[PDB]
Amino acid sequence: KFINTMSQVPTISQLLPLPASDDDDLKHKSWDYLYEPDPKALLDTLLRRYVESQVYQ
Amino acid sequence: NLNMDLLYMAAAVMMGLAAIGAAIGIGILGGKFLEGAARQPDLIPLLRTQFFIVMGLVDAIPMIAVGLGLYVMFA
Amino acid sequence: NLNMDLLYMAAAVMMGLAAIGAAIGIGILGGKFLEGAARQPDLIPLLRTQFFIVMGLVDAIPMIAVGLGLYVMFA
Amino acid sequence: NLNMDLLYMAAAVMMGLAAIGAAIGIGILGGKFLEGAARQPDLIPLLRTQFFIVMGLVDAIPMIAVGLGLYVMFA
Amino acid sequence: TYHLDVVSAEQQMFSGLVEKIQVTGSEGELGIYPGHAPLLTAIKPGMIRIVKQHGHEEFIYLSGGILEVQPGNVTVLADTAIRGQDLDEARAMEAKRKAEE
Repeated sequence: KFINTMSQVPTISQLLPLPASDDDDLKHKSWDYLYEPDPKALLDTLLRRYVESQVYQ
Repeated sequence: NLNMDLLYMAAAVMMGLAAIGAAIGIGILGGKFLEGAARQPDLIPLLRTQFFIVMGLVDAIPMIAVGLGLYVMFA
Repeated sequence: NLNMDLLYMAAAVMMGLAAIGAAIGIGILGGKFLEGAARQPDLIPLLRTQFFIVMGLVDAIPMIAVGLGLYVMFA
Repeated sequence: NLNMDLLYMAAAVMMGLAAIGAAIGIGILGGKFLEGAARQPDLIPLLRTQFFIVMGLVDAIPMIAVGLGLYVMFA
Repeated sequence: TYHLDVVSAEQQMFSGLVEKIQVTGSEGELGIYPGHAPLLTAIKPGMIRIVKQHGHEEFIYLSGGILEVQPGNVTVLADTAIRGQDLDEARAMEAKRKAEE
């Protein structure tokens, strides 16, 4: 981890299963998505892209 | 004579079909209104306004057949 | 004398059309309400007050045809 | 006798059928509009004016069935 | 007008306020007018058409990705290279081959 220009630390962090990051809201009622084609396939692609994103970071 | 009942039944058929047109027309209009609400409750106070205009037309023809059915009962 | 019987008949067809019109119309409207509840169970009391704004209009024209159906039963 | 009694039967049944058409049809077209408004409310004015054009064609055929229905009622 | 961001994992391709766009979704074409409905879908590889606010129409090629919409803020999460389960399975086999060596 590049904590600072002057200092860095080795880390081990779990990317799967998804960490329970709290991410708490109620504003989802106010704009809720049209799932095309279907919700579950979209969610799998998001999870796969998200893992690739964390590895690249 | 029997012709007095057949002119009454003429009101009965005018009423019968016109009631199905207005009931299901309003019901399909209303069913999609609930799909708009199901996604997005903040829209529903807007959506009640536009619903009532569109529902107004759905009545416009059946209400003519309703009134003539009332008149043909009395006359 | 046929005058009496055919008045009985004219109510019975007019009544059946009004029964079908109401029962189907609020069945459709109620189905979209239950989809909204299964999708969005936090809002079901809000949707309940929407569903009953709409339900009364679906009933309104079929109930008129029931009113004439019962008058042609009574007279 | 029978020509004038059946005159009642025709104009009433024609309007009953036309009241089905002119209210089922724009109810269906009403539900897609009220959905499209819930989709894109910047275009409720644009959809409403677009929706009026489509509705006028729907009504055109049923209006003539009321027109003949009153002309048989007058004559 | 709405705030659009087109981004990828490596770099942010484009951003700003926009009058409308046309996009090839997984199921078909979609136009985002001002204040469009909430949406989630995958988008196909190709050009997408931007018209930035004050009418500056433009083409952006995307290799794919995800579209999301909500009325005030919209974003596209673009992929860099053509993504296919078969192609990625081929890369997975390629990755194993190196391990043996």
